[PDB]
Parts: sequence; C-alpha cells; structure tokens
Amino acid sequence: AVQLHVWGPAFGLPSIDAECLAAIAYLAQTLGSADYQLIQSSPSAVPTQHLPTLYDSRTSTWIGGFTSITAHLHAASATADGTAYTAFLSAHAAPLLALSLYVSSANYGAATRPAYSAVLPLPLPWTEPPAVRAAMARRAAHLGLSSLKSRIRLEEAAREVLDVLAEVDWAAGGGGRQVAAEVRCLAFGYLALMLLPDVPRPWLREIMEGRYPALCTFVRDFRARVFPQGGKLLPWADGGAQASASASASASAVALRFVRAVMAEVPLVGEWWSRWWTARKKREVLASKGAKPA
Amino acid sequence: MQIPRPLQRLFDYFPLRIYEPNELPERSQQLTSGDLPTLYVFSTDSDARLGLPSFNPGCLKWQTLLRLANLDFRILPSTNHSSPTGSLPFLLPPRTSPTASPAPIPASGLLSFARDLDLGHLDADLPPRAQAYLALITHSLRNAWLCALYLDPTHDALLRRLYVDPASSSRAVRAALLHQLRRAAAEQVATASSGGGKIVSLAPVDSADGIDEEAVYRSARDALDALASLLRESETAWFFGTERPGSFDAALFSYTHLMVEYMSEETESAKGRVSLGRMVKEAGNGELAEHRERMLGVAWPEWDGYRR
Amino acid sequence: STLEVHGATNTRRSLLDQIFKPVLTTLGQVLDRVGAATKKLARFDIFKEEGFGVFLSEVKEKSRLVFSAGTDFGNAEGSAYTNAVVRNIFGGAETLTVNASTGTRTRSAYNATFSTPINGNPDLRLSVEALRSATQKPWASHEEHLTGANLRLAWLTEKGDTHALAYSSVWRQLTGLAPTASPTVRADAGDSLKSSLTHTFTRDRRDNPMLPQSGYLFRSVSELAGWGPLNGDVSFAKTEVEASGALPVAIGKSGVSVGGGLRLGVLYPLPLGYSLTGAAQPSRINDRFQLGGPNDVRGFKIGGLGPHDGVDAVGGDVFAAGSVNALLPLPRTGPDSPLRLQLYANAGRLVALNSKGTDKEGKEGLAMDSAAVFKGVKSAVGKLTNGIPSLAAGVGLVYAHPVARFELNFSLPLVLRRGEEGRKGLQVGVGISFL
Repeated sequence: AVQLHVWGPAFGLPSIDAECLAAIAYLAQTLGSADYQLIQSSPSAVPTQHLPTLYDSRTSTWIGGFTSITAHLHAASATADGTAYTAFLSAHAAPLLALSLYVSSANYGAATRPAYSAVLPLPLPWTEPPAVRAAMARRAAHLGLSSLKSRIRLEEAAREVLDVLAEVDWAAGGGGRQVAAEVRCLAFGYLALMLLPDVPRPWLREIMEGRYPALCTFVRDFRARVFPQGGKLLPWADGGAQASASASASASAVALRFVRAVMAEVPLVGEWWSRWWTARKKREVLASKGAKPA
Repeated sequence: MQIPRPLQRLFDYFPLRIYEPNELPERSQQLTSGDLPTLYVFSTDSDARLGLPSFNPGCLKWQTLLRLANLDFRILPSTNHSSPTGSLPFLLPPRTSPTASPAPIPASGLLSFARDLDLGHLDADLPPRAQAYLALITHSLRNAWLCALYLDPTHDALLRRLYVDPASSSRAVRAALLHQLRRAAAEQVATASSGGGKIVSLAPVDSADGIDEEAVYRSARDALDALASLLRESETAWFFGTERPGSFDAALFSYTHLMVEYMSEETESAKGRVSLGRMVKEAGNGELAEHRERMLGVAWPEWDGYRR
Repeated sequence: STLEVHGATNTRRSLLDQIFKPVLTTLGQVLDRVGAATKKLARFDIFKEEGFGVFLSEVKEKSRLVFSAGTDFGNAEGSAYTNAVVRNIFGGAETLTVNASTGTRTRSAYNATFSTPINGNPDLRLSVEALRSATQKPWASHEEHLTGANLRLAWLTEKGDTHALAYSSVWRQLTGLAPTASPTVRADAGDSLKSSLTHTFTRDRRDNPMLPQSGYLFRSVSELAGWGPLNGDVSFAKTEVEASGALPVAIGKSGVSVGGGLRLGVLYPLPLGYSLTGAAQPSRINDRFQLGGPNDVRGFKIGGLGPHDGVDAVGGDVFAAGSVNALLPLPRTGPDSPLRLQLYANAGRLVALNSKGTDKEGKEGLAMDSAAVFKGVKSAVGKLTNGIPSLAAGVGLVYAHPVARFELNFSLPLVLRRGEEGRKGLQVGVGISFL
C-alpha cells in the first residue's frame, strides 16, 4: 500500500542518487512486487522536498530520507557496526561521490546532465539540476578539492573511505564482520553510483577495479541478483518509467513547479519566499503525521 | 629588463636620534603580558582563571587534549573573530619582548607545538574500524548538539546567556548576533544528510524548517547506544584497550561532558524528547557517564562540582 | 510694497514668508535689502543658481531628482559614488543616497541621509543619517563594519563659524584579522555600540580652502562616548583642537604666505554611569588616535608614529603635532596656476596610556577609579614633553585643485622612536585638510 518517490532509472540503475536507489533496493528485498509503486518524481513534487519519500496510504504519512523510511517498515557488535557504517556512509562517502559526477564540469554535463534531463518534465530541467549540483557541491566541501601532479590527492581522498569500507565483508555468509541487512543496501547504492556510471572522465573506476576486488564483486553480484536487466521488472507506476509522473503531469502542475523554482531565486524577495514555502511544506508534513502545529 | 634600485647610497644616515620604543597601551599589557602559552577558547570569565572546561565542544576537545599532554597553559575567553582561521580554539605563545609576539598556532597544530615524554598516543592513525565511529561522533552527535542548543526554543536562555551576553551588552546588537548565530547553525546542521538534505533554490537551507527535530535526535540516540556498545568491549575503561586516553576519548568527552552539564535538566517530561544528558546517563547501563567521570581524573584532578 | 508672488511654483510661501518678512531711507535701503535677500536665498538649495535674480520693483525650482557619479576625495586616492537627491519634499527638505564603493581604502557605503531646515532659518540643517560601511584599515590589519545611524544638528551663523551636535550609535565589528596581526588587535576584535554625542566647532576664516594664504583655521572636536544617560559599552571623553594659519610678509603681490599648524588631543577613559568615579575600562583600538601619513604628519607611513606592536600600529590616548609651511612661488612665473613649491618640517608625538603606579589591585586590573586614570594621564602628558619630537622634514610641489590638494612630496625623517616606520621620500598625498 506504500508508494515511493525516487529519481529516474537513467544509468541502468533504478535511480541516480544513492539514497533513493538504496531505498528501492531495500523495498525490493523486503516487501514484494504487490506492495509499492515506485512513482517517479522530482524533489519539488513532494511536500518533504527530500526525494526518497514513502507514502503509507493506511494513515497518509510522508516520510522523507532513507533512515526515516527504514524507521518505518520495522552479538550486539553487529547492530553497533550497522549504525556506525550507516552514519559513516551518509558522510565522507556521499562527498566522495560528489567529488565527481556532480561538481566537475569535465564529468558533469557529459553523462549526468542528459541523465537528469531524461527523467524530468519539459520546462523543469532549467532549474532543478542546478539546485542538485549546488547541493552536491556544498556536500563536496570539507575536502579542499574542486573542479580540476595534484592527482595523488584524489587517490588519497578515495582511499580514506575505501579502506574503511574495505575490511567489512559487505556481502557473504562469513568473514570479517557481518553488518546488517539494511545498511548493505546503502553501501550497494553508494558503491554502484561510484563504479557503474559511464563517466566519460573516470578516476574512481580504475582505483576500485585495481585495488579493491571485494567492492567490485559485491556491487556486480548485488546488481545481477536483485536488479535484473536494469530493474525494469520492478513494480513501477501503472504506465511505465517515463509514464510514472502521471499524478503530476498536468501542465498546470509543472508550470507551478517552474514558477516557484524561479521565484525562489530573485535577488532580495527570494529568500523570504523560499523560507515561507519551506515552512508551509514542513507544516503540511507534520500535519500528515497526526501532529498539531500552530 | 629589471635593473637594481638607485645606488647613490646617500639616502641613509639621515635618521639622527633613534629613541626608545613607545610603551604599548593599557589594554595590551594585561590581556597580553603572558607568562605561559595562552589558549583562547569560548570559556567564561570566571572559568578562565581556574582552567575549567569551556562550553564549546570544538574547543573542549583541544583543551582536554592539551591538559592530557602534560602542558601548562592559560585560558582566556574570545569571540571567534580573532583567530588565524574562522574557528576559535587557537593558541598564542608568550611574548619575547614587549613589542613582538610569535605567530599564532591554529587549531590544526596545537598537538605539534606541545612537543614531553611521548606525544604519540594523542595523534596517530586510528584503526580502520575506529574511524567508522569517529565519524559517528563528529557528524551525528555534533548535529544533535547544534539542533538542540541553537534551534530549540527551550534552550533559548542558555544560548542567549552563553554566546551573545558577553559580546555587546546592547539589545539591538544582541538580536542581530543571535540571528546570525542561529542562521549559521541551521545552515551547518542542514548539510549532513542524517538531519536533512532538502533541495531548494541555489542557497543552503538556513532555517529551522530545513532540518527536522526527529531524525537528528533519533540518530543521536542510536549513536550513543553504538558508542556505549563499543565501550563495553574495552576491558580497560578506555575505548581501544589503551592505558591512557588518546584522541578518541577526548573527542567523545568533548560532547559528553557538555551534554551532561548544560543540556541535562531533569520539565513536563511529556514532550517525549528526553534531554541528551539523560540519554548519556542511560546509554546501555551508564557506561558513558562513568567514562566521562573517569576523564575528569586525568584532566581536572583538582576540580569538583561537575554533573550540573 | 510688492509682496512675494513670483517664483513660488514648487516651494511654499510659508517658507518664503519668513526669509524676507520685514520689508519695511529711500536711496539705498532697498538696494541693501535685495543684497541680503539674494544671499539668504543662496544658502538654500531649492532655487536655481543660474537665474537667482529679481528685477527692481517699480527663478524656478532646480529639479526633483538629481543623480550623479562624480568622484569625491576622503584622503584616499580612489573613490566613487552615485547620489540620488530630492531637492524638495514638503518645504525646503531633502533626502539623499550615496553608494560609495570608494575603491582603495573602504569597500562600501550606504548613507540614506535626510536633511531639513528648522523654524524658517535656512541653516539649522537637522540631518538624520543612517549609514553603513565596510572599511579596510591596513595599518592595524583588520576591517571595520560600521552599521550606525545618527541625528545631526548643524548651524552656520553669519561669521563663518559652524557647529554640530551629532548623536551617533554604531556597531563597529572588527572582522578582518586574517593576515599576520598583532595580539593587541586579536584582544580587541569583536563588537561595540559607541553611542556618543559630539560637538564640532570650526571658525574657517581662510581664503583658499585648499591653499591657505592669509586666514586662520580654529577647529575643535569634543566627543563623549557612553556615559550617564547615553549608554552603550565604551566609555571615554575625547577632545581634539587644531589651529592652522598663514601670513604673507613682503616681496608685487607674489605669494609667500609662511604658515604653520598645530594639533592637540586627549582621550580620558570614564566610568559607565551618572558619576565621575568608579571603574573605568581602558580604551579599545576603535577609539585611540592615529597620527601620521602624508596628511597629518608627513615623512611617516599612513599609520606610523605611535605605539607599535610589531607591524600593526595600535593607537594612543594623547598626542600633539605641529608644522611649519613655506609655500614659495614658481621661478619667474607669478600669481599663476596653483602649482606652487613648498618646504616643511613636520613634528608630532603620540604616546598611549599606562598605570605603572598601583599594583595592589591584583586580580582584574582592567578597572581604575578617577585617581588612577588621572595620574596615568598626568604621566602621559609628562612623557609627551621629555625628549625631541619626531621632527621630519621635506619638500613638495603643491597643487591647489579646487577640491583636492595634491602634494607629491619628498621627505626624510630625522628623529625616530625605534620601530616607527618613517617614510623616506617620494610620497603622494591627497586630501582636504593637511596640517
């Protein structure tokens, strides 16, 4: 009865963001084909404004984020390391992505821009991919590196994460430390979006394929197991992949999305409108959880 | 074609009677006289004389690390604008002459100036599993501290009496300072995806409605449980089987001490959200409060009166 | 005879009623009254300066919005601005808006000024400013982001002298200590409010305001920071006096005009309420006195000649600076264009405060009663007259442009206090009021 809201299946993976992709993998592993809908959407089309979002029709609840989604639908060193890696992936591993594929114009605009365009409506790609690039450029801070013999720094900033994720035994029946059933999906999502894309300017693919055999094998096995031939067999919306965004397909809705996005960018009266809109949407979200704001 | 400067060589010798220096003013002879290195933190004015812990977890870590390193220094309050970088906890060596002071030492090199026997246990490459938790402290508990202190109307008095009272002593400036503080806090907490990664127009979400006051608190509670479960595998009352506490114990103490001290009040108890101090005291069976109280036995042995 | 009916298109007759009301033996009385009336309508701003004339019995409004670009001069070689004036709203009122990026020294400004004449008289210009700035001060390495707003009241009487009763309240954030600064600056960065009440008197009786020849310029300033009624966080009492001069002697009427100058000042820290005794915190770096540069004392850098903390020039409570000008003419040219020679020997001392007289206080030494700071000021002024002053000399080629007195001098210092960074020749001054 639940209904997800994710990105597009562009890269051959059901999303182009590790959060919603991992949510999709989790739902596919735990629920069953006859429970969810995987409605494709965009961030501006949900009250949460955070894309991976559940919608449980039993009580009409909006639940943004991935950890809050897995909060619903639910020795001790196992779960302790589970939480530890759940928090270590959401930071220092998402900014390792955004060091490529989202900030470097040499790599963003050759595979990422058409991928984003092929999942959005007609007039919207004007404004939202800029917001997402700004977001991933903010997250890629605290790293000292930007769009760029100044190459060893890349190898170092990649090892400082792949070595922590290395001695983990991310998918098997025995080894170093078995983590959990949930966070494995998150690691799959992040390592997939770190390895699988076509990436016309690759610098992570060679490092991974030539230094960490466990990561490549883990990603390939997890993709071939639960996501057959691009995950098109997943229970997408009634129509199809592109036909998924039918609940917000009216020209009026897309026009409203575009005009909000452009009005929230004017010099001076933009910040106030953005704050007011975010406040109203959060009030709506809280009212969806049976709460009572002012 | 660059030739040297004029070579007439008669411009010199003109300064006739070079007299004695100019005897720096009053407000630069008491605040900067100095007999020992002078660490600058967010401490109070009374606490600065005895060396009590600060109330900024970014400076309590370095203050604790330096006290563990068997270094004798002073503590003076500051206001975060006077620092080689943007962040405050920097150190200043003492003066060699009343008209010269060596270069400041920022927060990234304090434990390099502190070297007397073995300063290796305080800055070393952690085990690969250790960072998996050192990222659990700096990114979940930090966002909890922020969202609880700055963006919580129940903790308005605490913020207003810690951060904006010793700043201006004027109302119309206190207001703008509080606003800038809360804006920077909401912007810094709304970046780590544990709290909220809402996507708006091309400007970070600096508002009390970008994050949600549920996910941060829940991730903080999970982080405290995981840290307690890691501590219960110690056998030496310190995290990684080490006799003397290193950088990890100090990094955790920085937040644990303040969460037990300031945000640890008993009010209605119906709101559901229990103060972070209670979560620290209840994580596991009390394994974190005991670690905290043991940290005040290698750092502040001559002090008493904590827990509130 | 003929009451006022002409020219009252935009302005009010009530305002024009009192400007010449007492028009009430026959040969030259009216000829003097018209000369008084035109000189009264001259210090206004509404009437147009071109056709400011009225025929013997038996103009129009200037504009409403006057933009401009211009380039002012505030002792910094670079500047800019964009005014937006409104030469009338109700009576003879006004407003204004300057956006002076100002280039070199400062980096912003926004002055939403609003003047007005009070009670008929056209001189009581009770301005109400609301300013803003972010000025860079490279002699004590930091910026300063003023965000104040004052309520000034000026009055120019019929003898050239002026007045002021400003009431400022600023914010004064020092937020620029990125490069190597001195710990005195670090111990001062922060905030303030500095709600004050000043008073500036100036009997400018000179002929060429950019090149004095026969006048004499007395000009006093008396600040008073937070105290008693007007509160804040800083508390002091600051005064400053200047007395320039110039006088020709003899040879034709060739310009010789030997002149001199002088500058005095004091900074007396005070208690913080309705008294003269009690705790008195010393002065900050926002309030102390700078003295140097090509303008006030030539031969030294733009912030030198004071208590130095290494490479940063913190201020000093009390000071005194003098000068001697020559202003000789060009060789075989005459009373031609303002390009004239110059010879000078600039002096001046600046020493800060200190106690050095009582150690029983021990803890929390940043508090002194009236007796302590009094003896400190006595010791400072005693140290002011023990030793040869700075006494730097040099020559320069003045250029008395109508707005800016370009100098292009070449000077050398003679008496220095070790660590004062005295300039050595080839400096290029510019400003409004030199020493």
